[PDB]
Amino acid sequence: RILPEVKVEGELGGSVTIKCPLPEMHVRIYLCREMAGSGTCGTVVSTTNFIKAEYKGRVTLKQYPRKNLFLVEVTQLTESDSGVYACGAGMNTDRGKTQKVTLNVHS
Amino acid sequence: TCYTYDRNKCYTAVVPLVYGGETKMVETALTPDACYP
Amino acid sequence: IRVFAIPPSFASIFLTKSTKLTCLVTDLTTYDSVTISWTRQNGEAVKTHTNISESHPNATFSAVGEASICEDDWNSGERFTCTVTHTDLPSPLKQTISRPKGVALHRPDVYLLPPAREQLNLRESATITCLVTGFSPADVFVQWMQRGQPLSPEKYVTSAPMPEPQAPGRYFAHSILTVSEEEWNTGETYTCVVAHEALPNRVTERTVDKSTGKPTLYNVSLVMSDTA
Amino acid sequence: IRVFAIPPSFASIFLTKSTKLTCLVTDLTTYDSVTISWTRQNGEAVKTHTNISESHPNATFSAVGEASICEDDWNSGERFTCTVTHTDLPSPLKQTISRPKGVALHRPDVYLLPPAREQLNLRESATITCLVTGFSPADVFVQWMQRGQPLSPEKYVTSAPMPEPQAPGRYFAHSILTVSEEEWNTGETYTCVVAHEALPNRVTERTVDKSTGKPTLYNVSLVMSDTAGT
Amino acid sequence: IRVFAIPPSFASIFLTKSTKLTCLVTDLTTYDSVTISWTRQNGEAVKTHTNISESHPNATFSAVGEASICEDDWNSGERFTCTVTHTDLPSPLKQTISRPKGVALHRPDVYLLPPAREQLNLRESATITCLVTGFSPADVFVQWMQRGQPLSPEKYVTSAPMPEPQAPGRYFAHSILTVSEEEWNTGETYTCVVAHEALPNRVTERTVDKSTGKPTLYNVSLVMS
Ligand SMILES: *[C@@H]1O[C@H](CO)[C@@H](O)[C@H](O)[C@H]1NC(C)=O
Ligand SMILES: *[C@@H]1O[C@H](CO)[C@@H](O)[C@H](O)[C@H]1NC(C)=O
Repeated sequence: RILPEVKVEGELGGSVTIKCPLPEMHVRIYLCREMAGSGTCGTVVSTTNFIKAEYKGRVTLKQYPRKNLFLVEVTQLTESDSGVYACGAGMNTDRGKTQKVTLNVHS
Repeated sequence: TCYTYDRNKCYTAVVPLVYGGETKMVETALTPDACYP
Repeated sequence: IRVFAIPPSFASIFLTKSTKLTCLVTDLTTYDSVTISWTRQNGEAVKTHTNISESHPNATFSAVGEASICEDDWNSGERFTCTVTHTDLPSPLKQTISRPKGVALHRPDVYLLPPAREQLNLRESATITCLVTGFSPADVFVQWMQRGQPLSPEKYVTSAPMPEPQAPGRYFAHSILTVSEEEWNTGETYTCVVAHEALPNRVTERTVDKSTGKPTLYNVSLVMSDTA
Repeated sequence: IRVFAIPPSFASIFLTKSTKLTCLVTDLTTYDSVTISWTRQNGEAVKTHTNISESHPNATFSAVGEASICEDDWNSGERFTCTVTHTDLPSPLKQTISRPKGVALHRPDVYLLPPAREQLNLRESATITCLVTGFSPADVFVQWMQRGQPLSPEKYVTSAPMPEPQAPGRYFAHSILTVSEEEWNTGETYTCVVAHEALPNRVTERTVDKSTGKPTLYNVSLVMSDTAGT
Repeated sequence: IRVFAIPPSFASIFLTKSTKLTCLVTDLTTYDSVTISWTRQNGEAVKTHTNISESHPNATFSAVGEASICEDDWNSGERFTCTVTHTDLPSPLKQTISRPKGVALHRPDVYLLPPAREQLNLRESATITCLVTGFSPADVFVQWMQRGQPLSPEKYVTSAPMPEPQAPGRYFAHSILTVSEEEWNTGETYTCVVAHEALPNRVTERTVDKSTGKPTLYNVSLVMS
């Protein structure tokens, strides 16, 4: 259970990529934005071709088996992308998260 | 006897499929993703 | 060198409300001076014909014709004929098309299965299935309407009628809608509306909500003790 | 006259160890000396078939031409051709079977939906639906088991693999199984077992019964003892 | 001398599905030689009314003529004139009637309200009430189906559309269905179908059943000891 909250800055032009651990056994690896009001977790990026409706076409998945870092990148920032993005595995999304971190706008 | 499934363990079974006359009883997976072939 | 006939399907009668049957021309030379008409049993004239097609690579011509008729004149049973007289076909040929025989009409039964609970764990997208079983004849129409405004036709996919195994020649066909997983945990209703030519008022509708698969009661019992 | 070109289903290549290929003729006249031959893309001939079938009651003949090939040849994408020559047609008709490579392999997801609540009110029949989504390519094998034994295809009907709305090339398929209403209320657990290439084990399954699919009773009798203990 | 024009009613357009418009000729002196007909905007001819009425008992020579028309005609609003011929009439009298456009169509909002607990406790009958509300204009049609089969009109009662109290120009209606106590306690969804011309598909329906509420009823029964 890792909690590496980083302060990577963002903007419209700006791009921030998160780093995540991979089991490398070709399971379901996902990044999920937790919703405070909902109390559940909503997958923003998954192993399959699913992408969140708000994040359609502005996100990229980048997997290296060589270096054991699982990383996802966001092309543009609307400044609303401030929340607990947690990575993970297994079919489940909520109860399967491995590491969580909250990104940030401006700085 | 247990209630739950160990996430790092694999549980499987023999499923009796046929496809016609022959019956290749093949090992299925009751827990896809905790173990791979 | 033939002329075929295409009637408006019941999925178009229910949708267009402006019934229009056409006749298409297969393998005739791309020349002008063609005869086009729609004659019913008594043979009286109909609405004018427009929308002449263009040239084709295989040197064919399709002189089609769109006309406006009553939806109930077909119910009256008007034997319709599309007469075509081309230069390469000096002898005119007659066509035949109408509302056909009375089949044993049965009723559609729409059941509406919500997405599985274990599907609602990976949080990608739910899938609601509107199953229309046990109808006859074919040509059923299905569409979706969340709240009250018909979903855009590329979100849902409808299959084709297929015969039912445990029944005589009565089909079964059902289609699904792939909703977002963050929309099926709000309340967000999804009605499914079906039109078949054997229904009382020609339309049936069903609706599954989030608060439909919840259990009626819990029966927990804690028996905390201290023995073994 | 009609001639078919049926590629070998995965349920054949993986189960029968007989990854052959057959081309069937129909809609022709009842005649003999039909020259139906399988060839590779180089023009060379391969092994022939046997046990010519019998005609249909529809006063139309039916015959099949079969050729046995190895699996690695199939997984390479070779263009095999079945040619039919007969007196009816002055030009022999050719049909091509191959494997278009360059398609991704996705693992099917199996969802077992029990019959709806209002369907278990007429007390006439119950329909359980096995839905396989996301699998690519098509031609997946699905069947049903009732208390650990399979059923004939006379009680369950599967659907052809249709494309998916939001997916580029992924598909989906439905398999409905209809049973008597009282055959589902007393228990009698049903299982849907599927077998698509992409599965890591090539075979998976799901299961439902009356106490699992959308239950109306969480009958719990949990007991906890020896709280202090050692 | 009077000619009322009874228009095709939306409660008959949806029920009969054989749209016809009536030319009720009233208060003529008792005579003979009457040939009444209809014309379209094109002086359209119409099939003669079947079983045309004779001179009235009241001495009013009342002639009722019903002419079949295509539905599109009525919805289009194409006008129709009923030629009326009497021995008394030198010129055929004309009854020009057209469906009138110009009224905003607001969709109905059926809400089915379930039988009240008190009625149920007495155990004699239940009234389940559709409340089609918000509809505009009037002439809404309401009926009840159970197991997909419509019920007899003598079992449910539908009220007339009264104007909405607080909202602007709009109407509301009611429909009570009386059922036995045991029939509502075993299932029997009693779908309430409302047909109105402002609906997207002209047909809606809602369902209320013995289990259409009553949320999770827990039963924690701890025996800690
Ligand atoms: C609820 O649980 C109790 C014991 O915990 C049991 O006696 C009772 O039968 C249960 N109710 C149902 C409907 O099974
Ligand atoms: C509920 O569980 C109890 C405890 O074993 C059992 O006796 C009872 O039969 C169960 N109820 C039902 C309806 O199966």
